[PDB]
Amino acid sequence: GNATPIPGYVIQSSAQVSDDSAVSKPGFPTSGWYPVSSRSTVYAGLLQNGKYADPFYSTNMQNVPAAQFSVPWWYRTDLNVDDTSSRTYLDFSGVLSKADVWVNGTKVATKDQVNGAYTRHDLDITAQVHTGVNSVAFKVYPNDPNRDLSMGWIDWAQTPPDQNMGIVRDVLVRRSGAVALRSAHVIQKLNSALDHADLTVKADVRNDSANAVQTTVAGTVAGKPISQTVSLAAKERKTVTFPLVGLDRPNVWWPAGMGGQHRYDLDLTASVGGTPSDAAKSKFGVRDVKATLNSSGGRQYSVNGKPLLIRGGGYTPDLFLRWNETAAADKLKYVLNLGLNTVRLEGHIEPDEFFDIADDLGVLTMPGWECCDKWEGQVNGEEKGEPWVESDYPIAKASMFSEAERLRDHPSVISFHIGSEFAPDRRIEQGYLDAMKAADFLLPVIPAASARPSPITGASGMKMNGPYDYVPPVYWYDKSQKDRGGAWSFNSETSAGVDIPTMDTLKRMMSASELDTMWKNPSAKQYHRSSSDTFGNLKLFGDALTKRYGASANLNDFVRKAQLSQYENVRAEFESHSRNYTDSTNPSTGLIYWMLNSPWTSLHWQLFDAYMDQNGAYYGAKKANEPLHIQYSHDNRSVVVINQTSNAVSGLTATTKLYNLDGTEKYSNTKTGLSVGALGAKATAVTVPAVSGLSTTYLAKNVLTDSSGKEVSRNVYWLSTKADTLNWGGSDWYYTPQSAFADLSGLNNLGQSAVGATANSVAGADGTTTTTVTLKNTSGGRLPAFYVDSKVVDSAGKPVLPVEWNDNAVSLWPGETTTLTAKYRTADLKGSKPSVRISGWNTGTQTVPA
Repeated sequence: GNATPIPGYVIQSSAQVSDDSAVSKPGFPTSGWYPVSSRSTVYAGLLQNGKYADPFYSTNMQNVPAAQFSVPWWYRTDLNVDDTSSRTYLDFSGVLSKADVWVNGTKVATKDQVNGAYTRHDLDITAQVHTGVNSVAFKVYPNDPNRDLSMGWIDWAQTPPDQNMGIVRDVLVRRSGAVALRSAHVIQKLNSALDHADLTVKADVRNDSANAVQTTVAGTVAGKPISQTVSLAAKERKTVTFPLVGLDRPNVWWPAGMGGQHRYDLDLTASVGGTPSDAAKSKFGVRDVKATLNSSGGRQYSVNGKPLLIRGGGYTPDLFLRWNETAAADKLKYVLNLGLNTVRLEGHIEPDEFFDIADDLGVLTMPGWECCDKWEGQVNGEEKGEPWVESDYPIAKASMFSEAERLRDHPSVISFHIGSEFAPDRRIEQGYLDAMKAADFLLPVIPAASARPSPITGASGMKMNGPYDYVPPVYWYDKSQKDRGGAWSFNSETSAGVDIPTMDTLKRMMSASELDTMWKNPSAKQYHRSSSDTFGNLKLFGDALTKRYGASANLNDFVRKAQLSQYENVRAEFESHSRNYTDSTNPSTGLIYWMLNSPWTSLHWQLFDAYMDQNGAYYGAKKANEPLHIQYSHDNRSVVVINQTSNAVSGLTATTKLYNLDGTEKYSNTKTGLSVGALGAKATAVTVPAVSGLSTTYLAKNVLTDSSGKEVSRNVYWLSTKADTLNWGGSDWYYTPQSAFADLSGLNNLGQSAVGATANSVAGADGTTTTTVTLKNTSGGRLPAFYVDSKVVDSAGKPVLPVEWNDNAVSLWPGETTTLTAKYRTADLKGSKPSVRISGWNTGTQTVPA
C-alpha cells in the first residue's frame, strides 16, 4: 500500500543521448544533467539551475533559445528496491505532451500509450524491477498545445520557450501484493432537508498475480466499518460496490461563510490470505450541487439547495507550472479576502492539493477544458487547434475519465465545462459523457462558456460576449444589448482589460525605459501584456485614462490614475452583477472576472499580481464583494444594499451624501429601518436626484450602519456631471468604444488633506503577525483624505507579501478614524521589524513603525 512520489530527477536533451535504452540502466553517467524537483517543466528545471535570467523581468524570456525544446528531454531517476516481494507500479499523469517509459533498459510504454497531459497511467513494472538499485527514465516529447491534448497559454501571456514540456505532477512508485486497489470513491446523496445522506463506496481490485485469489476490501467510510470479499481470476479487475451506508445528521460541507467545510474519510485495505495487499485513504464532502437553466435561460447554480450568484475570477497557475503548495493556499485565501466565492479553471487543471485546499477553505471551483487550441480544434473552424484524427478521440475520452476520477470527491467542484468557446460535437460530447458516467462523476456538465449549445446536453446558460478591454463603468449596467457583456445571464469571462500593478511590482518586472514608454505611449507594445495583436498594447486603456482622468504628467501620475480607474471599473463590474441577480427577467446568475491572477508578471487581466501585491483592481473587487455592502448604481443613481451573508438582516441605515471637491456637502439622505434577505438579496435605499451646483468631478459617500450603529460598509465614488456614453454600433468582440467620456479630471486639483497614523504588531503562536493601524484625518479644513492605501513593509520599505487586510484604500472625512488589520506570516518579514507605508491621493506618503 506504499505510494511514494519520486522526489526529483536529473534532466537532459535527447540531443545528448544516442542510445535510449542506456538511460534507464543503473550506473548510466549523468555528468552535466540538470537536477530538478518533482513537477518541473524543462524550462522551470533550467531556471532552478542557473541557467537563464528571470523571465519575470523585461524581455528575459525572449533571449531563451526555443529550438532546444523541439526535441525530447529525458527525466531520469534511481529507485532503491530493498525487497521484490511486493509488485511495483508507476502511477502518474501530467506528462506534456507524451513520453516513452523505460525501466532498467527495457521500454515499458511508448508515447502512443503515454500521451495527453491529463491521462493517468498505471504501469506494472514488476517484471523489470530487481533487488537494489533500479532506474527509471521518461523520454518526454515536445509540447504543442495546438496539436497535443495538453495545456497551452492562448492569449493570456507570452509563450513559455519549452511550451511547458516535462512532468508537471508526481510520479508515484506503488508497492502491493497480488491485488492492487484502485479508484476508491464515495457516491454521496443528501436528502433535501440536509439531515441524512446515503453513501455508496466503490473500489476497483485488480489481481496482477499468476493465480486466482479471494480478496477482502475493508475499512471505514465516515467512521463506519465496511467489508466485502470477492473472487478474482489471474489478471482480473473488478469494481466492488459496497452495500449502502446511511449517515444521520451529516456534517454538511458548505461554501465559505455559509457554514463549515468538513470532509469525511474513506480508508480501505484490500487483503489477500489474511494479509494486506494494497491500501488507500481519501476524503469526500457531503454536499449537493445543481446548475440548471432559469426561465430566462441563464445557468443558475445552487449548493445544498441554496441558489447562489457565482462571484469569481479565472484562476491560472504559474506560467512554467512551478508548483508550491503554500503559494496555492495563499492564492485561494486571497479569493476569500476579496470576498469572492468561486474560481474558474479554463484548462491548466491543478494538482490534487489545490482542490484539497479549495475544499478546506470553502472556495468553489469550475474546472474544464480551454478554448483556442487542440481541445476545440475539431469544432473550431479557423481557430489554431488542429482538426482531430482517429487517435485523438481515445486520448480526449481517457483525459475526461482521469479528470472525472480525480475531481469527483472534491466538494469544491461545482461543474465541468466540456467546452469553452465552442461546445463539443456529438461524437466528442458522447465520449465525455460516457467517461464521466464510467467515473461516477455526477456534477453539472456545462457544454460551453459561450452561448453555444451542445447536441446532447443542450443550452449552456452562459455568455461570452466580451468585453476583455476598456469599457466605462456604466457599461456593466446594460441590459439592452443581447450581444454585449452587461449584468445579465452568466458572465463566464470578462473584464475591462488592463490592470497596472503597484509601483513596487512594476519596478520588479520592467526596465526604467519600458516603464517610460508605458505612460508616454500606451499604444506601444508591451511584452508583459499579451502575445495576441489585439491585446499587445494599452491603447484603449491609455486613451480612456487621459480622456477621463486627464493626461499623465509622469509615471507616478499615470500609475495613480490607473489605480483609480481599475478600482472604479472592477467595483462597477461586480456591483452591477450583484444588483441584477434578483431581477425577475434575465437576472445576472454569474460573473467570472478575467482574470483572478496572471501566470506571470503582467499588465492585464488580474486582481492580484504575480508577487501577490494588491492594487486598485484588488481593492475594487474587495469593496464590491463585501458581505454587507452599500453601492451606487452608475446607470440610474440608485443606492443599493446587498447582503451576501447566509442570514437576513434588519434595522440597517443607509446614508448617502454628495460633496463637491472643495468639501461642500451638496446632498444628504438617511434611510433607516432597511431589511435585506440572505445570499445576494438587495434593497434600495434611495435614488439620488440630479443635484444643482455640483463640481464637474464630485464625491458620493455611501455609509451602511447596522442596528447597533456599527459602520459595516463604506463606499466612496468619484463621479462626474459629464456622462460616459457608449457607441454600441462600434462594438467589437472584445470592447465597445465610447461616444462620450466622463470628466473625473477635477481629482487632479483636489486640495491636500492629512492623516493621521499609528501602528502596532502582535507575533502570534500560529506563526502569523497581525499589524493594527489606526488612521485619522487630522486636517483643519473640510477636505476628505481620499484613497488612502496602507502597506505592511520591511525596514527597507519593500512590501511584506502575501498579506490580508480587513479593509484598505479608505477615504476619511475630517476628524474621522478607522482601524485596519493586516495579517501575514511572521517569517515573511525575514527578520525585519514591521512598518506601514501610508500613501493617499491627496495626503502624500509617510511610513510609521509598527
